[PDB]
Amino acid sequence: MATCWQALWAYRSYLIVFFVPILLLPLPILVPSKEAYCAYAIILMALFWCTEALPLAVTALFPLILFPMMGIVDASEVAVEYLKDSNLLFFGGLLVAIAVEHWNLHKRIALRVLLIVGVRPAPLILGFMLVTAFLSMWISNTATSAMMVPIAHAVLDQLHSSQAKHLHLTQCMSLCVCYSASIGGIATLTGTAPNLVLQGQINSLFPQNGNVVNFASWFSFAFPTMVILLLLAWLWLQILFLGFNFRKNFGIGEKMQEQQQAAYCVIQTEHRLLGPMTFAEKAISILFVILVLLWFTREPGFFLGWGNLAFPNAKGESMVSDGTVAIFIGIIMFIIPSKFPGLTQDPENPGKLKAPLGLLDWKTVNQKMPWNIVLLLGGGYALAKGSERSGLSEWLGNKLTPLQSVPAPAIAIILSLLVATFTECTSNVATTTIFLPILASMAQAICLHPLYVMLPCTLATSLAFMLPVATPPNAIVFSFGDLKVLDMARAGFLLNIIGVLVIALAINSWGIPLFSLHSFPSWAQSNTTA
Amino acid sequence: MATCWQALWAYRSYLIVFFVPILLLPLPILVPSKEAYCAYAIILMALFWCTEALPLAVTALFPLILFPMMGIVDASEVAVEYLKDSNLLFFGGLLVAIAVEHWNLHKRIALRVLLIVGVRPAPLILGFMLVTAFLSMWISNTATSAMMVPIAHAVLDQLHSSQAKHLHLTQCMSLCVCYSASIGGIATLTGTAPNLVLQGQINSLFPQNGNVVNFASWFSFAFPTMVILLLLAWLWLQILFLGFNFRKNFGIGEKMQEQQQAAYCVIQTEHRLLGPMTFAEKAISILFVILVLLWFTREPGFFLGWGNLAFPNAKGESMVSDGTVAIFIGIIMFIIPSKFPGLTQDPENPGKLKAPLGLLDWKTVNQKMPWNIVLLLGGGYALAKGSERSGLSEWLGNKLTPLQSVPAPAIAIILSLLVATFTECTSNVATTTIFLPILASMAQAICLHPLYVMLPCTLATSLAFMLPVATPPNAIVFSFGDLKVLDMARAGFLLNIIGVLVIALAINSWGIPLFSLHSFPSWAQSNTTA
Ligand SMILES: CCCCCCCCCCCCCCCCCC(=O)OC[C@H](COP(=O)(O)O)OC(=O)CCCCCCCCCCCCCCCCC
Ligand SMILES: CCCCCCCCCCCCCCCCCC(=O)OC[C@H](COP(=O)(O)O)OC(=O)CCCCCCCCCCCCCCCCC
Ligand SMILES: CC(C)CCC[C@@H](C)[C@H]1CC[C@H]2[C@@H]3CC=C4C[C@@H](OC(=O)CCC(=O)O)CC[C@]4(C)[C@H]3CC[C@]12C
Ligand SMILES: CC(C)CCC[C@@H](C)[C@H]1CC[C@H]2[C@@H]3CC=C4C[C@@H](OC(=O)CCC(=O)O)CC[C@]4(C)[C@H]3CC[C@]12C
Ligand code: NA
Ligand code: NA
Ligand code: NA
Ligand code: NA
Repeated sequence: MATCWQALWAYRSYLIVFFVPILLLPLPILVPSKEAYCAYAIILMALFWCTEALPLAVTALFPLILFPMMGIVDASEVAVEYLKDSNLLFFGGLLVAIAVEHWNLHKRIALRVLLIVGVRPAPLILGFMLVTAFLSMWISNTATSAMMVPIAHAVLDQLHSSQAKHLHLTQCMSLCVCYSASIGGIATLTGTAPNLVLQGQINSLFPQNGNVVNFASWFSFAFPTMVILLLLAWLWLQILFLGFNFRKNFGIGEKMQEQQQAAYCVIQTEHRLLGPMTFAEKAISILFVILVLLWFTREPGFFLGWGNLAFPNAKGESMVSDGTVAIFIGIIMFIIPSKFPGLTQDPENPGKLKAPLGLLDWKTVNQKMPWNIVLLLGGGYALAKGSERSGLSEWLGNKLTPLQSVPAPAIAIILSLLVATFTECTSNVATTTIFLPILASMAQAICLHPLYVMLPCTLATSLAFMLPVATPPNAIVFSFGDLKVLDMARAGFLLNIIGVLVIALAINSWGIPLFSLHSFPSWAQSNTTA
Repeated sequence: MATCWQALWAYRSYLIVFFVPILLLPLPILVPSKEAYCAYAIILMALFWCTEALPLAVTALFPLILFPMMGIVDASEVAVEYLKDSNLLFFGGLLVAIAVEHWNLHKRIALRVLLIVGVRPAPLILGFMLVTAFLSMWISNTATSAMMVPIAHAVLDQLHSSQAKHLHLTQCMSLCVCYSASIGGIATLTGTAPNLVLQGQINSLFPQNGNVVNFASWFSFAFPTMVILLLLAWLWLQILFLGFNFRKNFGIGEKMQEQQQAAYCVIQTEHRLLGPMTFAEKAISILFVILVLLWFTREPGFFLGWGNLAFPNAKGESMVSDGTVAIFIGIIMFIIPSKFPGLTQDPENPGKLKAPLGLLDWKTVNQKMPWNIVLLLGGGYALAKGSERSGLSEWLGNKLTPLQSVPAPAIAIILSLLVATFTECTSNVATTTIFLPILASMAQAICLHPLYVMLPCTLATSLAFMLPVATPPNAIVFSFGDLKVLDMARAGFLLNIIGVLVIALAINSWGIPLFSLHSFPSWAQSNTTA
C-alpha cells in the first residue's frame, strides 16, 4: 500500500547519508589519484551541507577521518588546521556580543537604529549593506561580520516584536550582511588579503615595474566595481526573498503606512520605557568603541599603525592581529565587575559579603557560544589545506594555460568564472598565490599585458557566495540557526555570474586607461618574448 | 570600622588579578630576555589556576595575548597550537560518553560495577586504579582517561544515591583515575610516547649498541616500578582525602556493615528495576566495545597492527591515530537511529511520518560537551610550545651539565627532581628530546654509563601530577566541575617526591644487573673519552 512511501520520505536523510558516498565511488575507483581523492571529499561535503542530512559541525569533522584514510595528509597535520587566528577572532567577537546581549544593550542599539532609519524593509537592508561595506573597506571581513551579524539579529528581533513573511526578511538581512562584508573588502588594497598578495606577486615576478599597483590606482580601479556590485546585490536579494512589488518593499501607499506608523509608535514607547543606562551598559559600550578603534588603527597600510610601532617582527609587520585584540577585550570583560559597590549576601554562610559577577561569567558563555560555527570554520580550513596538499590547485591552475587560443576579452571571463567557481572550495590567499605566476607566464607567451589576467584573478577570489566554507563571513551567518545552506547557494549562484560580468565591465572600460592595458610595457619583457 | 575587612575579602579574586601581574614585573623588567618573558607567563598562569581567580578556560587563553605581545612567537603561530590530535581524541571520547549517558547505559554499567566489587571506598578506588593502569599499559593515556573518567563519575553518582564526606570520595576517585592513567603508561615501551623517544635517541646517538632497549628489558625494568608507585599512590590518596582510620576506609566493624548491606540491597533493587536493554543501549554497547578493540590493535608495537597494514606512511608508521577512530565512532553515532521502526507523527503537518533522532543529536552535544576542557588542553599545548620557542628548555637543559662534580647516585636524584618539576609546565616528548643528548654527553664526559642518567630522565617526564597542563589526563578530570586545582597540587606535590624515590630505588637495584650499569661498555666510546 501507499504507507511505505511516507516511511521512505521520512527517512530521507538516512538514505542520503547511505547512498551519496556509494554513488560517487566511481571517482576514486576509476581515477586512482590524490586529486580525485580530494575531489570526492569536496563533493561529498558540499552534498551533505546542501541537503543538511547531518548537522553542519558534524559534516565539518569529515576531513579528520577522510584525509588520513586516503593518504592525503597525516592525522597530526589535519588536526592542526581547525583553529586558526580567524577562528579566534570569531570567538572573541562573539564573546563581546554575548556580553552586549546579556546586559540589554542590544535592545538599546536596536531601538535607536529603528528610530533613526525607520521601519521599511528595503531601505533598512540597504543601510545595513552600506555600513557593512564601508566598515569592511578598512578592517577585516571576519571582524566586520562578527561585529555586524548580532546587531542585525537584534534589530530584526525588535522589528518582529513591534509588529505584534518575516522568515524571508531574516534570510535577506543575514545574507546581505554576509555578502556586504565580502564585497566591500575589494575596494581598498588593504581590505582583503589577496589584494596584497597580487602586489607581492607584481613586485616579485616583474621588477622594474615602477609600483604600478599602489593604494591610489587600486582605489580608482576597484571602488566603482564595489559600488556597482553592491547595488546589484541589493537589488537581487530584494527580488529573490522579498517580492517583485517594489512598493510593498519600500512601504509606499496606504494600508502600509498605517501599520508602519503603528510599529513606529510602538518602537517609540518601548524605547522610552528603558530608562538610564546602567553601569554594565556604559562599561560594555566603552569597551566596544575601544575595540573597534583598536581594529581600525592596528595595521592600516596607508599609514603606520600601533602594530608596527609597538610589536614589529623582522620584516616590520605586526606580530599582533585582530583576534589578539578581540581575545584581549573578551578577557578584560571577565575582570570588570557588573556593579561596583554591589556587595550582596550569599545563600551560604551568614558572615560573608559577596562580590558581583563580571560582565562575563563562564556559564553564560557556555550557554551562548556557537561552537558549531567554530567547528565549521575549522573544517573549512582543513578542506582548503587538503586541496593544496593533494594537488588539486596545481592541477586546475595548469588548465588555464591552453586558453591562449581564445581572444583576450574572453580569456578574462572564462578565467573569472573558473576562479569564482573554485574559490568556493579553497582559500582565497592560496588560490591567488598558486594561480598568479601561471597567468603571468601565460600573458607573457601571447604578448598580453599582465593585470589584464591578474586583476580579474585577484577580484574573482573574493566572489565567494555559495558555500559556508568559501569565506569566514559565509560561516558566521549560521550563528543563530535561521538560515539554510540552500538559501545561501540559491542566492549566491547568480551573484557569482553578476560579479564576473561586473569585473568584465571594469577591465574593458576605465581599467584600460588607468593601467595602460593595451600596450605590453617594457617591464614585462624576458628572454622568451623576443 | 570592621565592615571594610569583609569587603576586602569578598573582592579577593579581583585583587589577585590586579596585584599578581604587578608583583612579578621585576622578572621581565630586571632580566630582559625571552626566557624570562616565558617564565613570567608560566608563573602567572600557575598562580591564576591555583587560586582560581579566573575560570580555567579564561586562564588558558592567556598565551594568545601574552606570546605575541613580548615577541616570543607570532599570533598566527600561537593560534595553531590550540587543537591537536590529542584534543580531538578527548572530543571523540566524550562524544561517545554523552551518548552513553543520554540513553541510561551509564546507570547499567555503574550498577553492575557496584554489584560486582561492592560498596567499600578503598577497594573500589583500588579496583579503578588497577583497571585504569592495565588499560594504560596498552593504549594511550588520553584515551584511557576519556574512557574512564565518566564511568567513575557514574559509579560515584549511583553510590551517592544509594546512601540516601562524599565530597572527598569524589576527589579521591577522580585523582586516582587521573594518576593511574599516567602511572600505568610507563610499564611498557609503547605505553607512553617518551618511552619510544628514548629508544630513538639510544639508536641514534649510540649505534653499535645492539638493541639494548627493547620490549622485554624495558618491561623487566619498568613493571615493578609501576606496581610499587601505583600502590604507594593508592595509599597516599587514601590517607590524604579519606582518614587515617583504615577500618572505616575498608568498612570493617559493625555500625558500618549495616549501612553497607542497606546500600547493597538498595543497589540490588534499583538494578533489578531496570528491565531489558533497549535498541539504543545495545547499539551503543556494541560501538563502545568496537572502539576499545580498535584502540587496542591499531599500532601495538610488539606486533603489526591494522594501522601499519592499511594506511602506512613512507616510514611504515600509521597515518591514522586514536583520535581518528574516536571521531569515526562519534560520527557513526549521528547516523544510527535510536529506534528502528520508530515512525511517529510530528506536531506540524498532518500527512507526515517522522524519522527518529540518532543516538546523538547536536543539541545534546552542545548541552553536554565540556568546551572549557578543550580550551584548557589547547592553552597547555600553547604554553608548552612557547617554552620551546623562547629557549627555556635549552637554558634549563644546559644547567644539568655542571652536575659532574657530584657522586653518581645523587646526579640521578637531582636530575629526576629537576625533570619532574619542569615537566609540569612543558610537554613530555619535547623535554625528553631536548634533555637526552645533553645527558648522553655529560655521561660520556665522566665515563659513566648512559641509561644511568637517561632512564631516570625518561621515567621522570611521566611524573606529572600537580598542574592541569602537565598531562592531558591532568586536564580531563576537570570535566564535571567537582575538583579544584589546589586539590590536584596538594595531592601531586608529595607524589612527585615518592616517584623520584621509587625511580632511585629502581636504578640502584635490579636495574644494575639487567642493563650492566657498572661497566661503561664499548658502544659508548668516542674520540673524547680516551
Ligand atoms: C568615521 C567614523 C566612524 C564611522 C563608522 C561607520 C558609520 C556607523 C554609523 C552607524 C549609525 C547607526 C545608527 C545610530 C548609531 C547606532 C545606535 C547607537 O548609537 O546606539 C546608541 C545606544 C544608546 O542610545 P540611547 O538609548 O539614546 O542612550 O548605545 C550606545 O550609546 C552605545 C553603543 C556602542 C556601540 C554602537 C554600535 C552601533 C552599530 C550601529 C549599526 C547600524 C547599522 C545600520 C545603520 C544604517 C545607517 C544609514
Ligand atoms: C583481556 C580482555 C580485556 C580486559 C580489559 C580490562 C579489564 C576490564 C574489567 C572490568 C570489570 C568491571 C566490572 C564488570 C564490567 C563492567 C560492567 C559491565 O559488565 O556492564 C555490563 C552492562 C550490562 O548489564 P546487565 O545487562 O544489566 O547485566 O553493560 C553492557 O553490557 C555494556 C558494556 C559496554 C562496556 C562496559 C565497560 C565497563 C567498564 C567498567 C570499569 C570498571 C572499573 C572497576 C573494576 C574493578 C574490577 C576489579
Ligand atoms: C566516518 C563514517 C561516517 C563513514 C564514512 C564513509 C565514507 C564517507 C568514507 C570513509 C572511509 C572511506 C574510504 C577510505 C579509503 C579508501 C581507499 C581508497 O583506495 C586506496 O587505495 C586509497 C589509498 C591509496 O591508494 O593511496 C579508495 C577510497 C576508499 C575506499 C574510501 C571511500 C570513502 C570512505 C568509505
Ligand atoms: C590579558 C589582559 C586582560 C591583561 C594582561 C596584563 C599582563 C598580564 C600583561 C599583558 C601585556 C603585558 C606586557 C606586554 C609587553 C611588555 C614589554 C616587555 O618589554 C619589551 O621590550 C618586550 C619586547 C622585547 O623587548 O622583545 C616587558 C613586559 C611587558 C611590559 C608585558 C608585561 C605583562 C603585561 C602587562
Ligand atoms: Na576587509
Ligand atoms: Na575561498
Ligand atoms: Na599509555
Ligand atoms: Na608534561
